Amino acid sequence: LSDNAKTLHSQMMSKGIGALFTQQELQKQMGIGSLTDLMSIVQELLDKNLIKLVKQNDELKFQGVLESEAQKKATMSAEEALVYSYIEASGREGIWSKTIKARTNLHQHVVLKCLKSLESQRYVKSVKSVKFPTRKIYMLYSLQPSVELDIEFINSLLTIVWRFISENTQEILEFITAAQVANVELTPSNIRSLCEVLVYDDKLEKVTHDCYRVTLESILQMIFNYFKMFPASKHDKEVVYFDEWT
Amino acid sequence: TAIQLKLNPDGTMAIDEETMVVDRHKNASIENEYKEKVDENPFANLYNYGSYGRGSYTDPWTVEEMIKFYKALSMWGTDFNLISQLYPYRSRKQVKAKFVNEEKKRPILIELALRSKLPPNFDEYCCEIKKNIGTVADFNEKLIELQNEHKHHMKEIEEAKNTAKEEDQTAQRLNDAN
Amino acid sequence: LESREATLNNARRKLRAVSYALHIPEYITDAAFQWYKLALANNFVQGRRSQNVIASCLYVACRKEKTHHMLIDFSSRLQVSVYSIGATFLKMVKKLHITELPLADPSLFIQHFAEKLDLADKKIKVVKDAVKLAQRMSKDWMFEGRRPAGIAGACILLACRMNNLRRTHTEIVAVSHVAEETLQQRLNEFKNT
DNA sequence: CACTATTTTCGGCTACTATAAATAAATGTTTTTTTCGTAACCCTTCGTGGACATTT
DNA sequence: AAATGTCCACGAAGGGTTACTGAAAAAAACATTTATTTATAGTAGCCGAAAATAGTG
Repeated sequence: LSDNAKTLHSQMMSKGIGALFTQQELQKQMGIGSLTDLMSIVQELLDKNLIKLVKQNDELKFQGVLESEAQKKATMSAEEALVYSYIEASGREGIWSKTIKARTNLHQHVVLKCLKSLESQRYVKSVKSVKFPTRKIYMLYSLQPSVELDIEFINSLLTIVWRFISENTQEILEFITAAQVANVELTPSNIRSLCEVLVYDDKLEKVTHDCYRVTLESILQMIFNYFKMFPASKHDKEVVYFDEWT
Repeated sequence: TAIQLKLNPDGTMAIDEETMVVDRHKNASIENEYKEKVDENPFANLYNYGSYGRGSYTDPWTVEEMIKFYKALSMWGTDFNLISQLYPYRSRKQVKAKFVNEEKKRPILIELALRSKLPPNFDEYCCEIKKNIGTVADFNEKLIELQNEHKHHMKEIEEAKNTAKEEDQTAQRLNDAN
Repeated sequence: LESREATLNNARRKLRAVSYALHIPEYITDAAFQWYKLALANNFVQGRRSQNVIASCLYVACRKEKTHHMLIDFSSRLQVSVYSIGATFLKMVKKLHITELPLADPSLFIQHFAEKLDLADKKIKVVKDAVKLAQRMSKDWMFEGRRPAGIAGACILLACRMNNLRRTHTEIVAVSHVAEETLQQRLNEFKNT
């Protein structure tokens, strides 16, 4: 009875967590008992809340988890364990507090009181998203925020690449790695997207599908001469405006 | 109250439709059933000014507890922190109300408690240890060693956390190059 | 503001909530709102409980009318102490410069006790004898720092004493909501003046 | 008639209830922004004939 | 050179259609509670003893 369960979860511990298990291999793995008694101890082990019911698509599938985090969730009462189960089932991308309220039928107070107790027990952290901001996304402490950075100081590096070319795309990477650049990740896919910005300002030019020249706007940096045209603007009536015809 | 399954001869290893979700009321229902059933007469729920308020009635003090009090007030100066546990289900507030009480009725024994600044009749050595026999352990450093265990368990957690931080950095770089 | 309109549309449901309950007629709810409205602007509603300020605001309007309603009939619905809601009443009146005010006249409370007490159909002689007892109680020296509902809860005991056997010290306490032994002290007091 | 006994009563014990000050910090509690019926008649469709180009 | 197929356009026919008798969160603001402590008086639970008279044999 219980000794065969000690042999059952050894097989669940035998393989590293991936390559998820199912019965048609597990019956060939363990066939000392007939299926009239194989199912009974697994349903007893569902009552010992160590085996879970994973879904591989359209068909029947199992997964056995670690015991060290099984007693972690058995500390909770069944409602706190109910919200905990969905919030690890997302795992890699997080869950929204409206979606975690819909799938459980728990109304607005009883879910907001549930996770507030769960956060003190160090079992949920709160991150804000960038693909949709102003939305509360929760995760575990696995720290998987798969969702460069949206806040400014983009152009603080684009002045560096434009001073670099003005003297006259793979070479562009290694100039950025030096010179105390506050960076964390460079790739040619990014630097092309970093280069298309100054294509639109006409501060550099695209030639031969990868080469880049200066458009000589350095001489404008220093009729098409839009500085050194200072207006009168004071006590003058006959001045030309761009609006005020619409 | 976990998920249950069954062995159908037609569909083997099938999952049942009803235990998929829980009612959350049937376990509340049986809790209610062995409760007292009272027929309300409108004169029972009478309320006055002494209703929905603080406080209770303290048990009037005994001469047995006087010799546990004045000796605690002769050795210590006036230390209500440890007298509160000496009287196991009495509280910090009414022993302070007893302190102001005994000033007015017996104004001379609080002087004798103040005047005596010396070892008394040395019978309190058992009463020294009568407090010290409950859960005998060296609290001066036994509080330290399990607190050391508390930060030792935390020192596991960042190691379990920060190695879980670096597994994110290797996978999210791998699909970038892919 | 829209948020300032929305904080009184909600606060209009509160005053109509208790006035439907205590049978406050509709010319007091509308009179009560301006007392809430001036206390709204002068930074009195911030911090304190919403449901704790509106009953204290309503009692100002019920005192000015000189009506039979006490203060503890507000608090017993709210299941707090009398002294909790009474303390935020004192910080309303002296802060917001309410100088003129009616006194808690105990002769008002005799006429309203009888109707839900369900006494005999000769309900005038229990009243005509009682206010003449209260006028006798008025010149005599017992109620000056005592309770308006207290001394008016033992007169109608003694006025109905000589005619009925309604005195059992429990059906009158279920009306007056003042303790059983604090009116026997009143009956011991006036006997010996 | 003797005392038992709930009733009647004294009685004191207790415990805040306001009223003014020091912080100081913790706590909750509630607003103001910041954001997520007949009859024309246009309309729509099925359709039929004209000419152009390749091919016999 | 002619004959057939194909591309195109226009009227023919019915089709339907229109005025007729809010909540959520965040920074903001702020009273409350906690800690005294010092007098007074009533409200009240509360026992509690204890006076006392109602009452049992």
